[PDB]
Amino acid sequence: ANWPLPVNIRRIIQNAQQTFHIDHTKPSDLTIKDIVLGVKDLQENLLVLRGKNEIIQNAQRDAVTLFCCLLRSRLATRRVLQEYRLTKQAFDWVLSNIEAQFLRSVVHPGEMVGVLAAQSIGEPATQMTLNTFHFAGVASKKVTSGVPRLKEILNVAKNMKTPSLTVY
Amino acid sequence: ASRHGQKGTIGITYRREDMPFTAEGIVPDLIINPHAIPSRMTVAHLIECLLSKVAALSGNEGDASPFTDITVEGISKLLREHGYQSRGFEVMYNGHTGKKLMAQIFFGPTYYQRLRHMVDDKIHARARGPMQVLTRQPVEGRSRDGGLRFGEMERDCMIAHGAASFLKERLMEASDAFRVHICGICGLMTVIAKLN
Amino acid sequence: EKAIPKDQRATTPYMTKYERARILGTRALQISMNAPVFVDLEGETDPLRIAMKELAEKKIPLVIRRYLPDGSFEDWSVEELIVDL
Amino acid sequence: SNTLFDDIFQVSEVDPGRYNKVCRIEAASTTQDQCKLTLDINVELFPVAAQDSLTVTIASSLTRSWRPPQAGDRSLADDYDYVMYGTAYKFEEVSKDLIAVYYSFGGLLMRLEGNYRNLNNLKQENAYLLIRR
Amino acid sequence: FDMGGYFIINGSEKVLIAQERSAGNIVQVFKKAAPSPISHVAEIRSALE
Amino acid sequence: MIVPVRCFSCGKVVGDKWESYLNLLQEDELDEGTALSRLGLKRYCCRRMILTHVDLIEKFLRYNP
Amino acid sequence: EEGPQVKIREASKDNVDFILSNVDLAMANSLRRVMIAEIPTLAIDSVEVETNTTVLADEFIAHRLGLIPLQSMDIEQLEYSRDCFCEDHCDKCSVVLTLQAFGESESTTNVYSKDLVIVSNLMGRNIGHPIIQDKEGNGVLICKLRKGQELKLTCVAKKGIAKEHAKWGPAAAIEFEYDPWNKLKHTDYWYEQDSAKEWPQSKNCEYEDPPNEGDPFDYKAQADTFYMNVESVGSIPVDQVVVRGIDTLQKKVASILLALTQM
Amino acid sequence: EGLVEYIDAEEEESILIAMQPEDLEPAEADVDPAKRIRVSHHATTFTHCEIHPSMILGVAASIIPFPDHNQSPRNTYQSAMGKQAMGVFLTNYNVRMDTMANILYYPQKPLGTTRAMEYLKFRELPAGQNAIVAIACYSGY
Amino acid sequence: MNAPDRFELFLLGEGESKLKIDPDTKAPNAVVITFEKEDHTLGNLIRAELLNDRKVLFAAYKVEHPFFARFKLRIQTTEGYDPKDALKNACNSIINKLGALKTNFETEWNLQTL
Amino acid sequence: YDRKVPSPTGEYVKEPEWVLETDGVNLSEVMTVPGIDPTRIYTNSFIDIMEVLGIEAGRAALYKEVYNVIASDGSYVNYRHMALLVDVMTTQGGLTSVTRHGFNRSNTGALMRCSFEETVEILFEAGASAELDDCRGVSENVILGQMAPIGTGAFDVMI
Amino acid sequence: RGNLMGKRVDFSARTVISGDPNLELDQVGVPKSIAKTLTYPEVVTPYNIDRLTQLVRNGPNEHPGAKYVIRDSGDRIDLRYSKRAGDIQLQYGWKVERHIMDNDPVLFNRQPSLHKMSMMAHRVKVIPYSTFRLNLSVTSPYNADFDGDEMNLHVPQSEETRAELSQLCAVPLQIVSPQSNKPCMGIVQDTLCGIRKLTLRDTFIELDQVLNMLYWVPDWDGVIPTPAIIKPKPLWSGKQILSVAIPNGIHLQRFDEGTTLLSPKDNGMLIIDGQIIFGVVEKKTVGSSNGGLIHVVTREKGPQVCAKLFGNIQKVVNFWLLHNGFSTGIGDTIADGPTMREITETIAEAKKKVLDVTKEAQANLLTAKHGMTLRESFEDNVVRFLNEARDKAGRLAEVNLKDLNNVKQMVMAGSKGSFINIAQMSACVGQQSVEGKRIAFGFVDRTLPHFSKDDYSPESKGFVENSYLRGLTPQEFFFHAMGGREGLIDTAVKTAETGYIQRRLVKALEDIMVHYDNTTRNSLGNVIQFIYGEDGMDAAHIEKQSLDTIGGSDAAFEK
Amino acid sequence: TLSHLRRTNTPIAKPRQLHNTHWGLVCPAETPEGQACGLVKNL
RNA sequence: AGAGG
DNA sequence: CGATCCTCTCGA
Ligand SMILES: [Mg+2]
Ligand SMILES: [Zn+2]
Ligand SMILES: [Zn+2]
Ligand SMILES: [Zn+2]
Repeated sequence: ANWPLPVNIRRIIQNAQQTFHIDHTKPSDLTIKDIVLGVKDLQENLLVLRGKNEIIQNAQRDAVTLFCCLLRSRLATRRVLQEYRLTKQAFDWVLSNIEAQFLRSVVHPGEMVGVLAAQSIGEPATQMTLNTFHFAGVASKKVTSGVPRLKEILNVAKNMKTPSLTVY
Repeated sequence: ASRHGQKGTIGITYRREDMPFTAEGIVPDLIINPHAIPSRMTVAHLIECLLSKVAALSGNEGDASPFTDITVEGISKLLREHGYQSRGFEVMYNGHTGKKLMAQIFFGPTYYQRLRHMVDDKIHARARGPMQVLTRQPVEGRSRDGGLRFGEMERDCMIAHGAASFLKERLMEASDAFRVHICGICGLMTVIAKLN
Repeated sequence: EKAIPKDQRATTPYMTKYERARILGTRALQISMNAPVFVDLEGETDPLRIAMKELAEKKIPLVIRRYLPDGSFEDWSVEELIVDL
Repeated sequence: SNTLFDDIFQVSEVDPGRYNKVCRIEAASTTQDQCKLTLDINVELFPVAAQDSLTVTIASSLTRSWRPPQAGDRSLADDYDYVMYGTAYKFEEVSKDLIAVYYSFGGLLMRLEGNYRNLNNLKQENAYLLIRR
Repeated sequence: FDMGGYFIINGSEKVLIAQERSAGNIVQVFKKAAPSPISHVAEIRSALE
Repeated sequence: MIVPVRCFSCGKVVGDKWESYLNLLQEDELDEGTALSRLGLKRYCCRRMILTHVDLIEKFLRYNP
Repeated sequence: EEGPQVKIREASKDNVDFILSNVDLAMANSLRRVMIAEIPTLAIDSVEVETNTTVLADEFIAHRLGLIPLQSMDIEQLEYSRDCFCEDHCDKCSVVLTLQAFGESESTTNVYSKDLVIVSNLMGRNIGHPIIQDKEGNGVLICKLRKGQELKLTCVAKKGIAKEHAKWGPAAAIEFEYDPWNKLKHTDYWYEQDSAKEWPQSKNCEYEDPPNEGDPFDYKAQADTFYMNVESVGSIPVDQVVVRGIDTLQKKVASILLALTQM
Repeated sequence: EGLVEYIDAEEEESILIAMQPEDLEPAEADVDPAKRIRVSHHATTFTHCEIHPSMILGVAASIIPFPDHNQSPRNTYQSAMGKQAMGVFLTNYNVRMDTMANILYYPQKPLGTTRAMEYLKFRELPAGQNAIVAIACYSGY
Repeated sequence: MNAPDRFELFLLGEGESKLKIDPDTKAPNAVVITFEKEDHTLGNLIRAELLNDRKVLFAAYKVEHPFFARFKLRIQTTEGYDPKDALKNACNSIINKLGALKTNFETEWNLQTL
Repeated sequence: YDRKVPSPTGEYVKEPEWVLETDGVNLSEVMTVPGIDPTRIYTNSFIDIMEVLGIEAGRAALYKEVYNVIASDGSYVNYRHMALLVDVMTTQGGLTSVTRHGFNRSNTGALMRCSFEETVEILFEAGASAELDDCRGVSENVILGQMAPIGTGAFDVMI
Repeated sequence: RGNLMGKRVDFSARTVISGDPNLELDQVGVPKSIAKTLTYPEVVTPYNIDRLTQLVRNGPNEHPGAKYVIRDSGDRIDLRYSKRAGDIQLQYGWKVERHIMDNDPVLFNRQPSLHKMSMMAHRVKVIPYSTFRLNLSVTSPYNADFDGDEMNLHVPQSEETRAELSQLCAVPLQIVSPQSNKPCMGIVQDTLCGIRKLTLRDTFIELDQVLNMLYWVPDWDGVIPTPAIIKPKPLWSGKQILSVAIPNGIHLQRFDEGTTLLSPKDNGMLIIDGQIIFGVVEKKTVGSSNGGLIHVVTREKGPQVCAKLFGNIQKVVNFWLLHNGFSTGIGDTIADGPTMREITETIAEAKKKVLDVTKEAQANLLTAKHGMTLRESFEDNVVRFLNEARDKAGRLAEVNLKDLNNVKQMVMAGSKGSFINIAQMSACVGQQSVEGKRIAFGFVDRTLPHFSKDDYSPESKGFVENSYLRGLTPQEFFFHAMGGREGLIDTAVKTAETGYIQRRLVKALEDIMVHYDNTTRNSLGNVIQFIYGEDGMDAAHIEKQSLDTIGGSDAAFEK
Repeated sequence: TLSHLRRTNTPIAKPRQLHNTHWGLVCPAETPEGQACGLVKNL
């Protein structure tokens, strides 16, 4: 279930709950048309790419596919009223906050990703301990682990040290 | 440094009044952190302390030799007869306020070493100075009044941040910077620069 | 040639951290080099803090020329770029 | 407001649980057949022995800086023994008509189960637990 | 308290650092890896005094 | 290298106690512990100043210069 | 006789064991603090070295000199040179000592604190005499000489408080203990099996009444009875350590009062 | 007299040594629990005996109090440490003309010593001071 | 080398005042007194005495950095009581308490023998 | 091997299975074997996966192993990072190593490559083949002491 | 590599670093000397003119001073030797190289500079004393401690160069690391230890301590929170006055184990509106944890707001702890009398299982499973029995260490220590390995010449039965020394290897950056990724969120 | 001084590791870290 | 190059 | 090709 995705939705719902002082004893002012069409109109505005052509619009659809599963799962008609007990005032704010946060969560053109990624692998590798295989609880699990293995990989070693084949 | 593979610099100096005191009036000459203990597992440090406290009190040398029969229980046995509680703890009061500490302190003598390498012998700063003969870059070493190195590894960090205009200045205005006359045909540095 | 039409552009309408940093810098440099200030510096005196005020008030007359890999460019004025970060 | 609850409770068990100043008490109502109570008490101040019967109440008055006691016109809803201040953090509907309340007195928690808590508690940072004899 | 064992070369005191080496005239056998055409080798580090 | 004046920790005048100590162990044949107690060095912080002292001066004095 | 009560248990030439009753913790502590570093005294602050042919370095000796205890009875009758209108030092602000010693015998010559001699106008003040507590009457052993060896120096002794340099303390350890039963629960005791068996009772248990297990903890109760022993280094007598202690605090408090008047 | 002899690693291959002289040759028929658990001598066909277990270390480790109560590398680190320390390196410093030399004002002999230190001198030419130390977290400095 | 002079702990700087009073912005009837060249010896003593006065609502002290010889005292009083005067009153009582101690210890000293 | 798989009810449940672990590789010959799942067969040798299942499958394996070395040491790194490295090695058609023989041989700049290894040899190979640098590389501008097209200089300022 | 990619630079400084609890997160304590040594070329404007002219007046030797005044025509005025250094009436356009003063942006670094977080912009705070002062909660990104470590400080000279630092490289901006989509800095050591302590349910504070604690928070509202206790003695909980450091609108929920909204164990976490409701604050909350207080405060209230948090958290905790203390005694390793017997019994039965497994092997009644040698089967089993024993004797210790146990206390807070440490010090050190196998026969048919030939026993092949408190025997000692040495060798080998590996990546991915269309491309303009990370999202803004439609029954999904 | 006078250098299968035979001949502890760890040993 | 952080 | 930097004395 748990996967890294932009915009913590749990927090926003909790924020609106506190900001608008939601009472679990009063009935909401939302229409089914409001929630359904609202969350629907929201995802059409969660932009990553902007291009008017097919390819870029498909790429955009593609980029947001997984995030929308969270949006849809969390902002479903049942959940919004049964669990959250959100009012229209509160819900409308949530949509703006989600979009605001999503557009904020996007990557900046000019961002030097290569250097980042390299240091992001490098620094953690520079903290690694015990060359004697960690996954080896028994001798029949003694496969190359740690820096020697990482070195094998990066060098694209034709002469692999512990070649194994896991067959299903 | 203590006699158990753990170095450290002085954090701060406190005068006697501020220092936590014992019900006798004894005060530390040094305060070490409880955290710089479990990760390293230096029990001999704690033991070398326990032995020294008992040693100073009795007025005898401490047998800290390795393959012996000296036990913590044995050292503790004596210390308890010598007035103090057997585990090296002592009730201490906060020097600022004079109020007892909720936690009892593991106090006592422990042989420490004055180590070579002292702040002032290392402090260095250079806002422009002597340049290298060949490279026209700052010189090496603090005694020569040299420059700190801004290596490739540091150039990476700046290229990660996206700070391009800093990276240029740190490599041009600071260190070497030269204005050469280039040929609009050759593309070489073979132009007779007859300025003025 | 080369350019791009004003109402035909896909780059973020939002100003990048890098566009902000470079703009704030370039302006603070002008301010420090005795250039006119296009906002009342009520209280203030730091050139960067002044450039920041001019930005929030949207009175910075500079245009970001955004480069595209093929060799094209989109011209976005500071006065139009969204500053959400 | 005024007192929002009043009931005499009977202690069933006393539990320190890794603590020396605090104690979680399990109390049951003397009147009601279903009204339960589970609360943390600073036993160092007020000792709560086994088989004790205590009068528990939740007031609202006797927001701004806390002024020290001072031997003046100062008169509190305290004629009691043990007084605390808390905050409502959850309200559990324990099926049918049974309601559960959740109050935190700066870490010292409280749980009261019943039915008639209708015009008694709200999701307010207001709570005053007064316990006597 | 000075122990000696050092030399004074142009006023500077030099210690000759003892050097580790594999002893000669010793007979030793070594198993050769796997890509090797020869399986085992018998070696002698023969030298005179 | 000569008996420090005053205890590093507390400051009790210890720069005088030495000669008396060295004679308490010689002529009096006493043990270090009782000898430290005889001189009034009650707290261990003081005790280590005298007990732990190595009087290297006697060795430097030996050189003619 | 009104307010803070004092009851001296033991008293000697350099020790005062008393019971400071009916006082706030801050008071007993601040007085303990002030007794450690704010009550002024005299100590060598400058050393002029004419001749040193000894095994010890000039500054090593100078350092030892600063530590040497000097009579500081009439110290309020002497000024801080910083307050004096004079070029450098004088007689109203400083005591000048001389020290000339030479290796007479083939036998090792010891340089004692008794060998320091006043070369300044004392003006009938009990000041600048090196404090000798040694039974043989030598005092602190400053240096040791062989034969060809000699030490000739002049040293100016100035006024100061320990806060500037430890050498300026009438100091020594100050014993301090309140509540020898932890009836206030001011410290949670560490143990293995039982605190009572593994923790030792301090002599002060004799005076106070034990807690009696069958009684609940006294909530509103506060610390007011303090067991103290003040040790004198010799520069000032014990009575004066505590008295001038009370005084310095009292003085620096009154300075804060007349500071409000000024603004 | 032939009560003692020199053994190299090659000859060591052929001998059976006892660690302690007494604790390695008694008889067989309650024990101190605080003491370390030592294995029974089992094999009793000795040719030699260790002069003193502690002699496996040298100059460096022979300065460490209780190294047998320390995590292996800590003992290796202290071995580098002592070399980077300072104190009376020789009595004749007053007389030598050395490029860089640091000498302790008031060197103290450790309150806790190794039997090996006697031969190492140490107690005679120290490198540290018997500081009263408190393990506590005060000002967070 | 970078170490300050040891007197800088009790000797007031060039154009430096022992007491600096500032109005507290966070709350009404409160003052932030800055004590120059003073420590816990004075801080704690005044603050503990302020707490003794019933008309005092708030009183706390903090030495923001050990390197420096400053100390900040914060006082809040009941309406109709200048917290400057609250300092005065508490600060005065301290002198009296000490005055009593001096004359009481002196009585005991002369009664003792050695 | 314990396998989390959805029950008939729908909820995920651990169904322990039998898996065979090898000491050698001949993938091409082992997948074409009866009574196995040829859709599931794994190898710690991503180089073979590349040769048997294609570049795209090689990428997935290359990562799975990179992730595993990081993960084994208890550590977590965000996907995008190693995803980039993995893609970088892959985007050439085959498996391009991060060695002086892998990436440093590709048709990039000249001053760009000499900055890593073989310094002079690279500058000498630029002698024979009349090489041209676009100077759109970090290293080139870094060498030339110019504001490189990095974050800050990734655009231009007008009036 | 030496003169072009890297080089020695001007306006740089180096010194031994030391932590400062009374310094702000983004602050750096610059010693006067260095501050006097380094300068900034400030142009003369009417806004600055008065302060600058006063700075020139102070000169090179007084701190808020300056050296060198650059006139029009670029002719310098050396202030330490100028005859008219006392004169100089500054004019507009002229440059004044002033000393590095308070609140200036500076690049602070620690090598090896392995990631951007090792090189960050700070606010200057000129201080007395010789060390480079810094907040403890900056220790981790930089990877420093204060056992002698030194750090490099570089100073920006251009107005635009100093913007790049404050706007991109500033310490608060770098809190949430893009590397692991979690915060890279948290509450450490004493603070991490003392927060846990203060925040215990049993912990209560009086009027006096509370007021000083509140006043210690700089951005404090000025209103005394109502005491949790209003009966004989108005008491406060640690939980309460710490919630003062926590800002408004902060919501935090955890749930650990026995967590039941009524939490008997005082575990998990509930923070509402920025006030603590239940649970003990520790590493999981106030550490560099993914879902902890910091990732929340940064994303919710702001980086500048979050940076200010550490300070407040530190000020209240540190003070409280300063007036509480906490040690580590040798007594803290001295585990129970009967508990030792159980630990000793564990080794006894462990040793018996080996003897039996040995006797079984020697009898040729051991039939090894497919793939592994009859002998290699024996080793595997023996090692396993001894490791089990060490772990068990260690667990026997832990489950006896009182709550008043100083070692246990750090482990509980997560400040320092772990189980193995407890196990080894107080119960049993355990088996020693080299090349992964146990202590090998270096001597023909033996490990040591104090043993007989062919001795496969635990003690002969390097099993340390004894704890560090009890002490190791001569054999145990040498064997541990053998194992210890291996570590030391493959630490030096790892630091050598990992270092090169880093450079290699850093060179291959160098020129890879997001363009003005979310295309991850090289310097030639070749697509690596059509969308960055596959979504075109920045790594820091991301966080693990449970996808509620993937799991559960089909019955639960519908409901 | 003494510890310098008793130093041993090994130039350039696995050396470094405290071999069994080193018992009583070379010190198990005294060796530098990194650079030439284990190659430089002490009697 | 060597000696050491 | 074989981590970074830092101080450093010394021939030739
Ligand atoms: Mg370090
Ligand atoms: Zn030309
Ligand atoms: Zn002492
Ligand atoms: Zn005068």
